[PDB]
Amino acid sequence: PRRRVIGQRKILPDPKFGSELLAKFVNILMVDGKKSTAESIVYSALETLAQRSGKSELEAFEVALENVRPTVEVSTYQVPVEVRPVRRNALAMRWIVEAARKRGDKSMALRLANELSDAAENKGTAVKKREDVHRMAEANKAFA
Amino acid sequence: RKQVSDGVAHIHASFNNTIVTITDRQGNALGWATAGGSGFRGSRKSTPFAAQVAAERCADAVKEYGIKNLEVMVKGPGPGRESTIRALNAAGFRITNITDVTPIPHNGCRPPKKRRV
Amino acid sequence: IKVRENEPFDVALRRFKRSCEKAGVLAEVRRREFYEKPTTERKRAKASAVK
RNA sequence: GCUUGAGUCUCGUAGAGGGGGGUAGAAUUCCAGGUGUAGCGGUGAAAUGCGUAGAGAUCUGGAGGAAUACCGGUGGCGAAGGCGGCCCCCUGGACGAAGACUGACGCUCAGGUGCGAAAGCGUGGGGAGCAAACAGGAUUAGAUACCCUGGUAGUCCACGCCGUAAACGAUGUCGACUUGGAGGUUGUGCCCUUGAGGCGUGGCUUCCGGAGCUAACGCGUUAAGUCGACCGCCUGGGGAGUACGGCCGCAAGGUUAAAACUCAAAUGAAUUGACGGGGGCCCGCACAAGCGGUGGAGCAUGUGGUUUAAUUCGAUGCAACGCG
Repeated sequence: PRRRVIGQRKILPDPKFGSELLAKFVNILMVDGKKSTAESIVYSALETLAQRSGKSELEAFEVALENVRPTVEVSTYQVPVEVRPVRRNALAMRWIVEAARKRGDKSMALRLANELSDAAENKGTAVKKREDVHRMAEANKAFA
Repeated sequence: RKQVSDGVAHIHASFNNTIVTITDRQGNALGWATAGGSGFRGSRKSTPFAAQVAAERCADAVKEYGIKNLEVMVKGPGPGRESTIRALNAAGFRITNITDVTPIPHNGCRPPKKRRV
Repeated sequence: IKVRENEPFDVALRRFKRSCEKAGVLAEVRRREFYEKPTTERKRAKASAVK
């Protein structure tokens, strides 16, 4: 990144819904190179999300993730800067997954199903992370 | 109240703070707003953003007068001033004159020493 | 200095400020009376203006 | 005696040359008043400070002091220090054009005399801004500083003193000769002016360079080149431009000016490198963007230390410490 401008590698889409967005979500959730376990958790959690909200699968996911995407993010200056779309939903998924690891329910599919459900009416923890980022970039708006 | 319908926006941009005073053509002030009185104390009260929100806030608080035309008089240098007049024609004012009235001595008083920083 | 409102304009865009006062003349009169640094600042300004 | 040195006269030119007097416009501060309202100021960030007893902002009127934007220019004038609005008065010098006059009247100069920034001193005024001292706030390990907020002498005027500066082109004065180029500034003559003309001739000045000189760097017709006249000064570093004495000074101090002792160097210019909280360009999981660790727990293993009869020896910033 000093010299080298880079390409990017192409991820295989999701084997159930053909969604590269959700494929990157199971990669954000995956730990220790165990992808089968993570996609089991995502299928269970989003399956109960689609059953609970009654909408559908990945539009319930796309709404619950649309409520947590940051708009802009932050001598030592904390300047506000506009987030790129790939970084936008990358941060969305990282905050959903991290907040779901913070929760105190039983299984990971329930922690993440309840976190996406708490983000569908935007009252969970990842929305507090988004409002926190937006308070930082809103307080420091004076630098552009 | 009193219904003046034309005024002057004296903007006093300095390096540390911009202070916008909307008056009439007689020179009697109708309401003012400073960049330091709009939140952002300190390194942030001398920015074009702070000056523009100071000017937005000075456009409010003269609604009681029905000002439509105004001249702009600009003092001092500053990160303000330019953005400041922008905020004024973002607040429905018909901006008529823009004079720059910075006081320049004709080699008068001795300026202070300073700044071996 | 002064620029009268035009009949059909959105932005006056006066350049009156730039041609004279803002950039140099007020930033110059912020700091000390020398007689000494100006003789050398002008000496090296006129000694830099060379081909 | 003579005119080619020096000087006088005639006519103009440019100029912040000097001294005295007056006036003008911007701006800062203060005072009085109107509007108006919650901050202003300041900084890297802050606080001290000012402010609901109404600040800051803004308008009107007044007072006062200092300095004189733009023109403004390696532009000008002055012996040097230095001199910057405009006007008047008194006054010094320079330069140019043609002609006349005196006729070597010249050059330098120890002692002597004068002028001599700034700070300082004396007496009397003045005092807006700025500001040693000083005070407070910060910063910091400390901060008798840098930064911030105030602030007295002083800076300004009159007269007297001082008598020095990196008072510097670190280059004494006067004169003569020795290839060039580009400018600036101020005179002037000639020639279709037939431009933003052409061609010459002086005065002062800036930059670059030739020969020559120079340790080199550089100087280079304004010499640090080639010569002549007279003056001043130098003789290793420190001690020391100090002590004692003299003269001067109100004082601060100034000037003239040693020795003992001590070192074998001190110095100049240039070269190579290294370094810089100098500059430009560029790279690396260097930072940033991320993911997972270590430091916390138990154990493994190495080391330091301690213990021991011995705890064999070696490895110890990175590049020793499950290393030999």
